[PDB]
Amino acid sequence: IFYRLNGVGITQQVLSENQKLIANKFNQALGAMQTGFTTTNEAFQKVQD
Amino acid sequence: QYVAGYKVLPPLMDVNMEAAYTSSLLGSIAGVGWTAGLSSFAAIPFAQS
Repeated sequence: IFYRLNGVGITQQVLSENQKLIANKFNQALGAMQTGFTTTNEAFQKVQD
Repeated sequence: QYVAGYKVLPPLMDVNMEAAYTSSLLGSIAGVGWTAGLSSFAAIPFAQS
Protein backbone atom coordinates (compact mmCIF):
# COMPACT_ATOMS: atom_id res chain seq x y z
CA ILE A 1 0.00 0.00 0.00
CA PHE A 2 2.85 2.40 0.82
CA TYR A 3 4.55 1.75 -2.53
CA ARG A 4 1.28 2.15 -4.45
CA LEU A 5 0.53 5.42 -2.63
CA ASN A 6 4.02 6.61 -3.54
CA GLY A 7 3.33 5.60 -7.14
CA VAL A 8 0.02 7.45 -7.47
CA GLY A 9 1.68 10.79 -6.82
CA ILE A 10 2.09 11.24 -3.06
CA THR A 11 5.46 12.13 -1.57
CA GLN A 12 7.32 9.71 0.69
CA GLN A 13 7.55 12.21 3.56
CA VAL A 14 3.84 12.23 4.43
CA LEU A 15 3.72 8.44 4.01
CA SER A 16 6.71 8.14 6.35
CA GLU A 17 5.18 10.39 9.03
CA ASN A 18 1.45 9.57 8.83
CA GLN A 19 1.08 5.78 8.76
CA LYS A 20 -1.39 5.63 11.66
CA LEU A 21 -4.04 7.99 10.26
CA ILE A 22 -3.98 6.44 6.78
CA ALA A 23 -4.18 3.00 8.41
CA ASN A 24 -7.24 4.13 10.39
CA LYS A 25 -8.77 5.62 7.23
CA PHE A 26 -8.21 2.39 5.29
CA ASN A 27 -9.65 0.31 8.13
CA GLN A 28 -12.71 2.58 8.39
CA ALA A 29 -13.19 2.44 4.61
CA LEU A 30 -13.09 -1.36 4.64
CA GLY A 31 -15.43 -1.58 7.63
CA ALA A 32 -17.95 0.89 6.21
CA MET A 33 -19.06 -1.35 3.35
CA GLN A 34 -19.56 -4.38 5.63
CA THR A 35 -22.88 -2.99 6.89
CA GLY A 36 -23.59 -1.27 3.57
CA PHE A 37 -24.78 -4.46 1.87
CA THR A 38 -28.36 -3.33 1.21
CA THR A 39 -30.50 -1.84 -1.56
CA THR A 40 -28.38 1.34 -1.58
CA ASN A 41 -25.39 -0.51 -3.07
CA GLU A 42 -25.47 -0.54 -6.87
CA ALA A 43 -23.39 -3.71 -7.22
CA PHE A 44 -25.66 -5.50 -4.74
CA GLN A 45 -28.64 -4.36 -6.83
CA LYS A 46 -26.94 -5.68 -9.97
CA VAL A 47 -26.26 -9.04 -8.28
CA GLN A 48 -29.90 -9.25 -7.21
CA ASP A 49 -30.98 -8.29 -10.74
CA GLN B 1 -46.37 10.41 -32.17
CA TYR B 2 -49.53 11.35 -30.22
CA VAL B 3 -52.36 10.00 -32.37
CA ALA B 4 -50.78 6.58 -32.94
CA GLY B 5 -50.80 5.71 -29.24
CA TYR B 6 -47.30 6.02 -27.79
CA LYS B 7 -44.96 8.73 -26.53
CA VAL B 8 -41.31 9.77 -26.51
CA LEU B 9 -39.90 10.41 -23.05
CA PRO B 10 -37.99 13.64 -22.42
CA PRO B 11 -34.24 13.19 -21.95
CA LEU B 12 -32.73 13.02 -18.48
CA MET B 13 -30.91 16.34 -18.94
CA ASP B 14 -32.09 19.60 -20.40
CA VAL B 15 -30.30 20.81 -23.30
CA ASN B 16 -29.07 23.60 -21.18
CA MET B 17 -27.34 21.34 -18.81
CA GLU B 18 -25.80 19.07 -21.25
CA ALA B 19 -24.09 22.00 -22.29
CA ALA B 20 -22.58 22.93 -19.10
CA TYR B 21 -21.07 19.61 -18.93
CA THR B 22 -19.32 20.20 -22.27
CA SER B 23 -18.23 23.66 -21.08
CA SER B 24 -16.66 22.06 -18.00
CA LEU B 25 -14.96 19.45 -20.19
CA LEU B 26 -13.59 22.16 -22.50
CA GLY B 27 -12.33 24.03 -19.45
CA SER B 28 -10.70 20.92 -18.00
CA ILE B 29 -9.01 19.41 -21.08
CA ALA B 30 -6.38 22.15 -21.06
CA GLY B 31 -5.54 21.40 -17.43
CA VAL B 32 -5.90 17.70 -16.66
CA GLY B 33 -3.59 16.61 -19.48
CA TRP B 34 -0.36 17.84 -17.91
CA THR B 35 0.53 15.32 -15.18
CA ALA B 36 -0.84 11.88 -14.31
CA GLY B 37 -3.33 11.77 -11.46
CA LEU B 38 -6.82 13.28 -11.41
CA SER B 39 -6.42 14.75 -7.92
CA SER B 40 -4.84 18.09 -8.85
CA PHE B 41 -5.89 20.63 -11.45
CA ALA B 42 -3.47 22.59 -13.62
CA ALA B 43 -5.61 24.71 -15.96
CA ILE B 44 -2.78 26.20 -18.06
CA PRO B 45 -3.81 28.37 -21.04
CA PHE B 46 -4.45 26.25 -24.12
CA ALA B 47 -1.39 27.29 -26.16
CA GLN B 48 1.13 26.01 -23.63
CA SER B 49 -0.92 22.83 -23.21
